Amino acid sequence: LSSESVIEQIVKYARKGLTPSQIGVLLRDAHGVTQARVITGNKIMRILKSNGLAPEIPEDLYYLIKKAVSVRKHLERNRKDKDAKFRLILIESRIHRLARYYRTVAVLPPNWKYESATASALVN
Amino acid sequence: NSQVFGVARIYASFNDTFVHVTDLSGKETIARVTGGMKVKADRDESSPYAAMLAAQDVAAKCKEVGITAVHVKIRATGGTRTKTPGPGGQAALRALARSGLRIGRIEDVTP
Amino acid sequence: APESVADFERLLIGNPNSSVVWMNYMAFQLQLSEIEKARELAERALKTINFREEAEKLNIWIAMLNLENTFGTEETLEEVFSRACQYMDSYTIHTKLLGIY
Amino acid sequence: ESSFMTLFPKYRESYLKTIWNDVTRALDKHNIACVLDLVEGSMTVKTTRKTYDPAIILKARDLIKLLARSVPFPQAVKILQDDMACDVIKIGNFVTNKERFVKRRQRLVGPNGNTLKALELLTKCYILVQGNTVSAMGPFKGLKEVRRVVEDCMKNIHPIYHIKELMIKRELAKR
RNA sequence: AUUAAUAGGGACGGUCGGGGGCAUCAGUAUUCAAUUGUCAGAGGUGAAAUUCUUGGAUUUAUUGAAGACUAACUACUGCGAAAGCAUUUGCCAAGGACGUUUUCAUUAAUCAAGAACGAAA
Repeated sequence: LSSESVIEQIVKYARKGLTPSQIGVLLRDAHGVTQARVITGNKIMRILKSNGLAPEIPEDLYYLIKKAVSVRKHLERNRKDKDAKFRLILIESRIHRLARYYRTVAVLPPNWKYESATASALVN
Repeated sequence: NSQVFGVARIYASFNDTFVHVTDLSGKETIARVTGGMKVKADRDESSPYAAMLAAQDVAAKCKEVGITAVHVKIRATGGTRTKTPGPGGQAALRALARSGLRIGRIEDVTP
Repeated sequence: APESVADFERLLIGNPNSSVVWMNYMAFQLQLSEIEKARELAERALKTINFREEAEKLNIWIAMLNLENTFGTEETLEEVFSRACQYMDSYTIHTKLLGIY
Repeated sequence: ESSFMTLFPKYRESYLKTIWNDVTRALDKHNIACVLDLVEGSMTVKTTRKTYDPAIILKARDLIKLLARSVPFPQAVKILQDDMACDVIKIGNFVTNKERFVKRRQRLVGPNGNTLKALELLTKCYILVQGNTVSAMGPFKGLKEVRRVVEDCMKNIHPIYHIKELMIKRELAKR
């Protein structure tokens, strides 16, 4: 159904400040479309990279790197939060394997050195 | 009927039987007759037979004073103790009823 | 020394975890009879300092309380008290408050 | 007037309904009002003005709780007599988790019910284990050993210490 | 652009938990103090002893102050990384199961070394 217009809907939706799952959830809710794998022939993140709407960090990682720094605020409210620090040791292992993917698969350089110190600068 | 009544606190615990029937208010108990006073061996304090002998004095002091009825606030140990009603209950409360004292709206009010 | 509005703010880019600059800045802001820039400073140094520094963080609640001791209010020193009682320990700010009182 | 109420699990109320008509048949002999609240799953021992003494309602209130603690209503029937008083021990506040609480649960029972029947032959009481209670009924000088066995065995103490003191006191009895 | 492991992260929304951190309010039970009525015993024991006791031991009732816990309902019930976990309600952050033609495409599996929680004293 004029296949490039779903990309032109995505070209404003990636310009609308949202993740690639947010373009896929919204278009499948109010526009009838199935997925980015549908007949239009382009991935959701790759079409955002093809027109200059892609982010700086990986969307798999940047919602996990933000979740690592935000969950430390409750641990900054209580150092006796023995499970939130246990969640902080686990969630910082979730973003670290994500950045190690982009370092090998050439989405990020091998000198990035993701740290929870500067993760508040990469969450905002 | 005229309701000549007070309140009856019977301590039917596991080690002794102490009877102190109070007034309509909690203070000024007109009678206080122990179970270990009507039997002198130090072992019959929890016996209901000594509590039944004690219950004749318990009906006596209120009938001397003017309380013809008594509502039973029965007492076991309760709380951080064995919490169950002992032996001194079924005879001491019955002998007040056997003495014609009117029972009504009775209770177990221990911990 | 840092004695201007631009002076102590520039040191915050060089020293983020230092509440001692904001401890002198709150002495430099409220000295000009406007402690609203001093109450802003103790609020700013909470969100500017590192969360791993507990010596300046508990002192930041001790700074805004001791400023509240002479130049504060009745329920403003207590609303900052129960905020420190959730972000930090209860009686250690109260044993600080017992020495403050 | 008087009323003492006890709540019951699903296991005994159907066993009650074959005997609660006999409980009201038996409570009427002392003029006590017994309620079969199948909506509430609870029974209340209430007093009447046609009764002799209010103390038999509390003795039936121990029988009603014995009827609600999965003990037999024939075994709860002797509580209305004089020289038989019950002991409905709650042993809930011993261990929070179910692991170590079930470790001492079978140790207070024993293999094939021998050790649970051992205190029945040691302290002369009807020991009834159902759920989270240990109910006994008998003479108070024997029932004093019942609460001493029930309160300590839910802790780290075994019944082998309780039975060995009981086997020594029973052997020196005849003299 | 070979497929989107009925592998995995990440995202939405309906749920739920005695999960934990903080807070809320509710509940019985205990001690001590102020104090009235009254005592020959009270406690303890197989029988005793011991202990306090016309210094009122002891019972009842009332008030104050302080510390603990959520019996019956309530259990082979769920949850917590494990340890552990029960009043009403919240804040913050964590989590079992869920469905997407939602997003990435192995980011994935075991862990020496080495570190975090943490059952008793």
